[PDB]
Amino acid sequence: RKPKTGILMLNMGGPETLGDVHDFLLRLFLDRDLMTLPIQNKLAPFIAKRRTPKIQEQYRRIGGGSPIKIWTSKQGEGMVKLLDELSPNTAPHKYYIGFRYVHPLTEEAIEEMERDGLERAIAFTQYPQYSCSTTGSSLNAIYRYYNQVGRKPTMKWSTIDRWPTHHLLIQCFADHILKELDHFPLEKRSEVVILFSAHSLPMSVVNRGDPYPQEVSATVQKVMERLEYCNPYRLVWQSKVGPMPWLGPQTDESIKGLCERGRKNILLVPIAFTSDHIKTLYELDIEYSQVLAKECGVENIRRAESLNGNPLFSKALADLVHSHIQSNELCSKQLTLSCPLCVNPVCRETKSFFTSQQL
Amino acid sequence: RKPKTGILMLNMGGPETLGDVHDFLLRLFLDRDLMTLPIQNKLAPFIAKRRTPKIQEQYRRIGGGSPIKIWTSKQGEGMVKLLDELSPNTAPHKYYIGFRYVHPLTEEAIEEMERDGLERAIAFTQYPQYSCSTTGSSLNAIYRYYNQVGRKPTMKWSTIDRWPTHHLLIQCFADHILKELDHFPLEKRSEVVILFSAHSLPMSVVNRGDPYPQEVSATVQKVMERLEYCNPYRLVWQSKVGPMPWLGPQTDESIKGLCERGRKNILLVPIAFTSDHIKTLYELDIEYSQVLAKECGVENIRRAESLNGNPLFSKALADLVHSHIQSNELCSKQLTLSCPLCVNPVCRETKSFFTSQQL
Ligand SMILES: C=CC1=C(C)c2cc3[nH]c(cc4nc(cc5[nH]c(cc1n2)c(C)c5C=C)C(C)=C4CCC(=O)O)c(CCC(=O)O)c3C
Ligand SMILES: C=CC1=C(C)c2cc3[nH]c(cc4nc(cc5[nH]c(cc1n2)c(C)c5C=C)C(C)=C4CCC(=O)O)c(CCC(=O)O)c3C
Ligand SMILES: C=CC1=C(C)c2cc3[nH]c(cc4nc(cc5[nH]c(cc1n2)c(C)c5C=C)C(C)=C4CCC(=O)O)c(CCC(=O)O)c3C
Ligand SMILES: C[C@H](CCC(=O)O)[C@H]1CC[C@H]2[C@@H]3[C@H](O)C[C@@H]4C[C@H](O)CC[C@]4(C)[C@H]3C[C@H](O)[C@]12C
Ligand code: FES
Ligand code: FES
Repeated sequence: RKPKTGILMLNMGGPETLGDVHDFLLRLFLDRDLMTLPIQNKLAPFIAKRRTPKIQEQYRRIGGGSPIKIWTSKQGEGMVKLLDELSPNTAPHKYYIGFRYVHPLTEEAIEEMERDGLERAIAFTQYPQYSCSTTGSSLNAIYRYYNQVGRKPTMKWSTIDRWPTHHLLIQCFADHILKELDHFPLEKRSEVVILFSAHSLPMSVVNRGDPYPQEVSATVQKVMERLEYCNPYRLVWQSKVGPMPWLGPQTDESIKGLCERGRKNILLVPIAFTSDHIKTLYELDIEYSQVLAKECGVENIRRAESLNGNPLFSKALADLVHSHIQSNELCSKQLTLSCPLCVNPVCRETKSFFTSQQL
Repeated sequence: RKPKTGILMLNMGGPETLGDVHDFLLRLFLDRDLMTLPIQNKLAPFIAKRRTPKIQEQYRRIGGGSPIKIWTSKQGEGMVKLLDELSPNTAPHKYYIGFRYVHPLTEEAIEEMERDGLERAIAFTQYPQYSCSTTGSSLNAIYRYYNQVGRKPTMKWSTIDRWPTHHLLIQCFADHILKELDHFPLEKRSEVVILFSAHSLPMSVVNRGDPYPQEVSATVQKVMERLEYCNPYRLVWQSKVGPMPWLGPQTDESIKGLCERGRKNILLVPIAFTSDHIKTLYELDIEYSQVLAKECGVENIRRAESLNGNPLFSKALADLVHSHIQSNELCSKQLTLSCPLCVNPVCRETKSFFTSQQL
């Protein structure tokens, strides 16, 4: 049966092998939508080269590359299975991987979907909380694909641009948080502090009205209500890059400060991620949970596991897509409003791409 | 009768008359728990003297002083009338105004609470969203009072240190927002952008792990979930003072930014206050809505009205107190954990003068 409905899963993607680090970093640092940089065209290549070495080593420490693709596939296939059931009308569903900086690119995926004669195309961001640096960059990519070529899509487009508090996403974290707590020494459980560690963002993005911080906070809030405040929690931000100011307490300094102030049982939560990768397997698990945990004298530092293959997460993907169709909305109401202090001409256009759509 | 259970309402307070402005600012800029200033004891006076004229003028423009006490008084009586009924066992209830920088200072209030020979003393913060700079400072005052008076309290203390998503608090905002929308043209209603304007915080306080940011967001989410995303929204921050970096997008820049980008139908919302005062009557109402929107060339820019005398608000107060008394809680789980990068010796001590309470 010809693929009828296509769900394009968008995420950043990551180096599969150490040989893919450099090219990945070059594209990444060249992307002005992720973050603005002085003379990006020239600085990026410079940054990519100097950085490739240590990043390659990091990828070696965790296998030789990022698992993001494998996790994304497993998730989509499960999704399709359920879609091909919940919504029998939308005939066969086919998932498509659209990584921002690694072939399977967004452009290769669009080309591919068009080549399948799909009548429906759904841009489904894998970033639950919206940032103009992530979903906004993946979306502009979709828009640009058509703009540059100068042709209109042969399919109907719609987009699930965000899903901060999907009740099934929330249940996954809460659940994962309960089996972790269950493995801390019983007499130390109620002392464990829960650190939600969301990727951080330059203050240049946050200060321009970016939606991200608020929604991550929303995700954080739902989870804790679901766990009915069983433990103290704090929202911290990780993975800062470069000299410029970035948001809220860094996770590293937070784990350190807690440790030095009496709180030595910490539970980390990948609140803004959907699978394992360098950010968890190496940064949180090795850098903080091993090295930093050791230097400060942590009694127990554990990490709630990543959604990854959790069927309940697949359940959630499909449910979101299903509700999406049923609703016939072209995008979320929030998307129809660009950042208060936006200065990216593409944004306003990418917005039309989905709002000014038919069917 | 004679009070049995005392509800000490905590808020910053405000200059009742133009004559009270100078010393109000001196106290405020000296309070290191609010925000830290270089050579504080020297700078505070300078700042206060230089800032007074401008601020007296602002009060003049809105009545010659602040409403905060009147408002707080009415909310308290309403809370009392309900508490004396919802929870008769807690017998007579008396509310005391505990203003951080002006008369019924936290100390004076504690003083007459003790004198009224109460049995139960409850610290009820009028800051729905917890920040060390606000509730944190007010709580620190309660602690420093006894510790300075050199005597043990003659009544059981407990605290309601935060209530960011209390069901009824959300119903007042959601409601006020709806009737404000009704004053907008009908074929624009859904085009109106809702700007939840909270008081901003210095990054110095945010980067230390302050609960406020994430907490304020949690309120926004609830409000919008209740309004089932009828309109586009953005959480921005107002009231920065001084040269140092402060949090997120400024309400002003956000307003002017929306105009220049076309969105000229705006609804402001005091998501962190519980009554009107200089932050709304003057800043939002005259400085942005009038003066700023003037130039900007805006359609309609209105503001939901402050909670003030809303009966539902008194219910919220009463429902929180009563619910607090039943839970037999001494404070929130969140208060039992100080900031990850906390460097204030008082904090730790304040957490004791609440968690080490009888009954
Ligand atoms: C504008 C601010 C951001 C910058 C500058 C940024 C930078 C990076 N993000 C990377 C990888 C990544 N970033 C990722 C999700 C996010 N990244 C985010 C925001 C940013 N991410 C946000 C927000 C994300 C979602 C919550 C993912 C998923 C990877 C890939 C991990 C992998 O597969 O190994 C890498 C490669 C790592 C390294 O240390 O060299 C950089 C440099
Ligand atoms: C370090 C961060 C903060 C600073 C430096 C701060 C400064 C002030 N807050 C004031 C008044 C006030 N601030 C107030 C609630 C808050 N203020 C807050 C955070 C701060 N508030 C937060 C957070 C609040 C609650 C969400 C209130 C209620 C007033 C009283 C206004 C009145 O009654 O007229 C005034 C006097 C007004 C003026 O503009 O000169 C200053 C200088
Ligand atoms: C954060 C640490 C601060 C530093 C390093 C600081 C530095 C300065 N503040 C100045 C002036 C001033 N600072 C002032 C209010 C504040 N200043 C503040 C915080 C600081 N202010 C805060 C907080 C204020 C409250 C709003 C005022 C009112 C002036 C007067 C400027 C003038 O017109 O001369 C000047 C000198 C201006 C000149 O041209 O003579 C300096 C160098
Ligand atoms: C922020 C404050 C205005 C008071 C207010 O908020 O109304 C203004 C008044 C004087 C200003 C300062 C003075 O112009 C002196 C300095 C000039 C430098 O170019 C920036 C820092 C510098 C140290 C300024 C920081 C800040 O813009 C100040 C302190
Ligand atoms: S940067 Fe957010 S809409 Fe343009
Ligand atoms: S500053 Fe927050 S607990 Fe000390």
